[PDB]
Formats: sequence, C-alpha cells, structure tokens
Amino acid sequence: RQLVSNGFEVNLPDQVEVIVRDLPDPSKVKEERTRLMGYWFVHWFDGKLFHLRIKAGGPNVDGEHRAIRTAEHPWLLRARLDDALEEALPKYAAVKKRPFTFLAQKDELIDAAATAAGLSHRLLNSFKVIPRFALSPKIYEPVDGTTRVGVFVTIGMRYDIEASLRDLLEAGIDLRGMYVVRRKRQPGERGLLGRVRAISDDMVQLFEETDLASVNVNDAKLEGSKENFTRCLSALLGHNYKKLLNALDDQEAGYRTGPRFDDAVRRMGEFLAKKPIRLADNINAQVGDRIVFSNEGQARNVRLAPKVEYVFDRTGAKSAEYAWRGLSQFGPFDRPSFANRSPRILVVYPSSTQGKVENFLSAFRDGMGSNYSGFSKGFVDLMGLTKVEFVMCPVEVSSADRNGAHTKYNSAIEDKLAGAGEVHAGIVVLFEDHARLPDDRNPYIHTKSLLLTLGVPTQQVRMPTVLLEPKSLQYTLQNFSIATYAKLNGTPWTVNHDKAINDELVVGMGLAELSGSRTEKRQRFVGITTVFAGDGSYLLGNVSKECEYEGYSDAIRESMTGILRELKKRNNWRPGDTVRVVFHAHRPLKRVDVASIVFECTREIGSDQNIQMAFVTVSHDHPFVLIDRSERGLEAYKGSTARKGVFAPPRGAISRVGRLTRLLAVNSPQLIKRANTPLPTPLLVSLHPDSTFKDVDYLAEQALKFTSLSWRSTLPAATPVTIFYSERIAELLGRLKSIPNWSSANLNIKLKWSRWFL
RNA sequence: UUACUGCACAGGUGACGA
DNA sequence: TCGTCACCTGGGCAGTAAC
Ligand SMILES: [Mg+2]
Repeated sequence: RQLVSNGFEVNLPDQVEVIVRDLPDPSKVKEERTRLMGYWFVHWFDGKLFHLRIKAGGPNVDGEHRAIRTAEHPWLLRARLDDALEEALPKYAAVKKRPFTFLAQKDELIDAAATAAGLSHRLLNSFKVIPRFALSPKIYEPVDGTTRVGVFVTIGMRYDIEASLRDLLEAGIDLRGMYVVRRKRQPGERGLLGRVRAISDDMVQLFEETDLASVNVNDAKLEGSKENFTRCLSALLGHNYKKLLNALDDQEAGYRTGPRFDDAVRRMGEFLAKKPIRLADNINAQVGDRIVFSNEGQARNVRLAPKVEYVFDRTGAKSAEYAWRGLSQFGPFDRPSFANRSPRILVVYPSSTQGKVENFLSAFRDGMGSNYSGFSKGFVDLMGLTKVEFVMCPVEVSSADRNGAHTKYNSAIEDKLAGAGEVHAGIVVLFEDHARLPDDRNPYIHTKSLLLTLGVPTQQVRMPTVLLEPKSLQYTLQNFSIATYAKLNGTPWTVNHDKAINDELVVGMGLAELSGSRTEKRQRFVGITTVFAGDGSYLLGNVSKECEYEGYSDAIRESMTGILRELKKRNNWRPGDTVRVVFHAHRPLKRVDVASIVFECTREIGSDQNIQMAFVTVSHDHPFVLIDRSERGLEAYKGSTARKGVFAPPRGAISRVGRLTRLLAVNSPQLIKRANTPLPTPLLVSLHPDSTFKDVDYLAEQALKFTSLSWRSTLPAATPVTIFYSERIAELLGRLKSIPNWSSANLNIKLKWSRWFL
C-alpha cells in the first residue's frame, strides 16, 4: 500500500537563531525588508517581525534573540525556502515567486511538434510552448503531531505568441475581435488591454478596452489563449493544423503522463539534491527522499474507499457500479412512485430544422435500437413511462438573425401555449450562432426565463448536438434523458450510504461571477443545495431560489436552521440521537461565520440531541499529485499498444497530508479519456479547524460519493453535487435576474421538485 | 446550451493575522 | 492600510462517452 507524491523531503536544521521585534503595524515591513536586503531574511507573523541573518556584515538589528525550532514553527523556514530555492537555481529566471516558477531552458514544443509532423511555416517560430515548473515548499504531517517541510514539483505549459501584430496581419490572419495584452507588464499593471477593432499606423484600435482605446502595435501582443492559438494556426496551416495539435499534444504528453511526470519529478529532485541549499551562508538544507503516502511504521496515511454503488431501489437490493448499467437494467430509483407517466413536452425549434429535430426526437423517445446499444430502448421504456407527447412549436427564425431571435422564440412559445393547455417540460433547440449571444438577445436565457416563469422546466440543445453521428448521439441521449427525467421531478438514482447516526444533512454553496464582457466588473451570485441521509441512500433535497451574494452567510444559516427544524418534525428525533451537519464549498468559511452557524443550529436542534458539525473545503488547484507506480494503466482503446492512465491512483484513494487534510483521487484509469491525458490531480479536502466533527476520511469519502450523484451526466462530476448544482443555480439565477419579465414565483411552487437547473 | 475530461489564457479573489 | 499563504472563476477549444 503505497502512493507516491510529487514532493521531496527537505532536511532542515533542528533549530535556527533569529532576532524578533514587536511591530504591530505591518505597513513598516516592506521598507525594512529593503533596508536589510541581502544580509537578512525577514518575515512578519502574529504582531512581530522575524529576522534571520543570511550573510555576515551590517546593517545592525535590535531585538530579542530566540531559537526557533523547526519541528515546532516550520513556517519560518518554509518561507525562507521559497527564496532559497530561487537563489539555488540562478540560471532559471523566476517567472513568478511563492511558489518559484520558471521555464525550461531549451525545450520548445511547437518547434518539436512541427518537425515531428513534418510541418513548417515562417511564423511558426514566433508561437512558443515552453514547459513551466513550480517548486512549492509545503508543510505536511508524516504522522499526527509531527510536521515536516516538503518541496512539491508541478508542471504546466507556457503558451505565448511573440509575433508582431503587423506580421500576423499580412499573413492573412483576421485579428478583429481578438484579445490583446501588454508585452511588458509595468510593476502592478494589468495585462489585458482589450479587443482589436483595427490597426492603423503603428497603432491598434481597441474595443472593450480596459484602459486607453489605443496602444502601439509594439507594446501589445495577442493573448496566448487557446482561442488565439487555434485562430492563428488554422489560418496559417489548415487543414494541416489538427496534425500539429495532435503532435503538440504528443510533445506535452512527454511531460504530463504518469511515468513521464514521475520521471521529470525524479530529475528535478536529483538536480536540487546535487548541492546543499543555502538557507544562510552557514546553515544548509538538503533535498531528500520522495515523500510517500503509506501505512508503514506509525504512519496511517493511505486508504481506499469502497466503490460507490449507484442505487435504484429503497431495498438496497438493486444496485450497480455504473449509473447507466444500473439505469438500463432496473429503471430509475423512483419509478414505482413517479406521478406523471404521460408527460407533454413542448418542442421549440427553428422551422428550418424540422426534419433534423424529428430524427432527434424519435431517437430520444423511442430509442436507436440494438445497433446503438448505448441508447437502444429510448426514454419511454428507459424510465418506465407510458408515453411522451411532443407539442411542436416551430419558430420562423434564421441563424443570421442576431438581434431578434429571442423575441421570435418567445412569441412563438406564448402563442403555442395559449391554445395548448398544460405542458410538463420543454425542449428548446438552438442555433450555434445564437447560443452565445449577449443575454439581452440570447434565446437560451430568454426561453429558459419564460418557460421557468410559467413553471415549465426545459432541456435545451444546440443544433450541432442534434446532428451528432449516431456513435456520439447515443451517449448524448443518455445524459439528455437523465436530466429530462429529473426536470420532470424524477430521481434517476441515489448512491449508497449505511446510516450510523440518526440524521445527516449536507449543504453546499456555489459561486457564479457574471459580466457581459471582460471589461465589466463581475457580479457575484450564490446558490445552495442540500442532501439528506436516507435509509441506505443519500437524497437530494431542495435548492435556493434567491442568489444573494451580500449576506450569503445569513442564507447558509437560514437554510440549515429551517431544514433542521423540518427534519426533526418529520423524523421525530429521540432524546440522545445524534444529528450531523456537513457544509461544502470551494473556499473555507470565516471563523466568525462558522461560530454563528454552529450557535444557531445548536440552539435550533435543542439540548435533547447531540449535534456534530463539519465545514469542508474542496480544492482542485493545489500543488499535490498522487502517483501509483503499481498501476500499468489500461488499453487506450481496445486493443491498442498505448495505455491510458498509467500510474493513476484508483478512484477512492484517500491520502493523508495532515490532520485536517486529505487528497482524494477521483479519475481512475477507467475514467481517464485518452493516452495523452495527463496524470490526474486529486481533490484536496480540508476540514475547517473549528469543526466539531473531525473525521476527514469519512468526509473525503462522502465528497466522493456526491460526485456520483450528479444527474447532468451518466459519468461523475468533478466536484460534489452540493457545490456543483449550487454553481449551476447561481449562474442561472444571476443571469435571469437581468432578463425582463423573469419571475421566480414558480421555483417553489410548480418547480419545487423539478431539477430545473441541471 | 447532452455531458465528461483536459488544457491555455485572463481576471483577480479568499482565509488568517495585528 | 498592511503582511502572508493560498487558489478560485470565466471564456474558449479539442477529444471522448467507466463493461
Ligand atoms: Mg443542463
């Protein structure tokens, strides 16, 4: 039982001698660091300034002398290590500090990719993809009670377009509408300048500008987004352009695949271990062994959660390892009770797509047959319904109509429904050129708005999807079916849980940030989703209808206390029963908000029961990766030479970093998509220190299970539904709040049990 | 906006302190 | 106002759908 990390032990001195002076105002710290530059390392923490001498000779420093022992206060040397790593690698310029980040000295993957695909173009030399490395000094706990410092190595790719904007023009590339950034960024300057309206003299005309509406061709460059890469390259190359991307993708796989990443990490550790790292001129650190996660000795640092089971009945008896397998065999969890066995579904679509939409609806409702075993039965037999009646609502509108498409859809819905009686759901087909129009003329959001006001949830669909090859279409229709059923109040599946306490509530919060352009300040909206322990099963509760950023903490507390009150009433908790409340988000709550939440839930449940409360953050973008050297991977596809997910930990692997923190693996070899897919990064699950329920392993496993509860897809989500559904709610409600004639009135009436946000 | 996955880039932001 | 440690969210593009 071993998982290898991307980090190395750092052998530090036991002790370091330091000078301390009280400095209750931290505004002084910056000038003082400058004054003692070169001779002293300086660090402010907890009202006080800490000085570690790094070189002999003045200036002098007044203060109390103290021995800072590493085992007890590892933050001091962790911080010194950020800078010492920089100093240790003088030939690699920092592109960022804390963590030290830098570029490979030679390697340039576009040149290599071109050669390997046998492509060429004069300008290609001005498109650079360079490996980017970061070394992050992190505190971890090899076992409870003991801290150490590790150096964690992470790799990504710098994409840059150095080309002059002038050159890109004459090559036939249309630069209109592309974002542009400053070549040299003033200290504490923005990068984004805006979009390209046109070029004049030595002068770019910018719309959506962030500052001035003009800048010289010479002080600006295209932003190195994938969008600009593809737009420039396909113009200069197509259709050889895909050939270069695959080859670039192959090159990058050379640094990001499991074995190849493990090798790059090894080589980086060798390089840093070659010389001592000077913490001062007389005090050294040494980079040591690869940090592992194991159960050797007094370490209990790795476990494997059981496989999540998808459950399709209350008796626990009907279950599967995979959502579709189970759904296909058993039908949905709620089919014995599902109330509406003959849904009427409005189908809103551009009249000119009529035949394509019929083909799609036929495939959806009645299946694709045995040649497409992924979607044979169709929606009706899949979900155990009697029939589906489509009410056709053609719309006279063209993809060219960018300004009045939304008006036409809504006019057509209103006229059709006036004379049609009640519809239970709707499907809205959209042109690709309309899907991303601004919200004031976007038919997605206008039709979603109108139909949700009327209490009619929709599943929308873009024509490129409607037209998918049958091999892709069968999977499309799995996902479409599951969300549509849930939109009709259905519960497709649950995930196993064996209840140990009398009740458990999990609430999540999710954030969305909206603006009409990148110039405009993003406005924040929030959402809240609740999940309850059932008997053998987790059950999705209700969902917020207000979106609310200011006061989100009051909303969390209002939602938990109202829910605890109703759960108690439903279940009639007995004296001495234990109730557990778990909160999830992608960021940690404030201590003061945890205190207020704990106080109000405790007072609401009363002294008759025992309450356990945990506050959990789920992080995706941290410096930790898990390597399972025992995993050979799987056949990229049956039956190739290439392998996918080589060295990928199993789904459900949980490693201990520290008392409050676990790493959770979610993307197993099975789930990994391709040979060139990188070694996955696990989720970091952190418990808030003020939590009263402390078992982070159990909370990591619960988070795992909730990834499987997503009804947007047959495949699991990247984050538990408690957070993920909250983000979809927040985005939709925040958008809707700007749409004329939107009302939320039906969200808690007709739509109370509809999962309208999927 | 069927989704999952990945990546790039940009924007910054959060928590903890005194 | 700060210092310090940390990483989240939006927009877009490309490959594939846990046996
Ligand atoms: Mg959806």
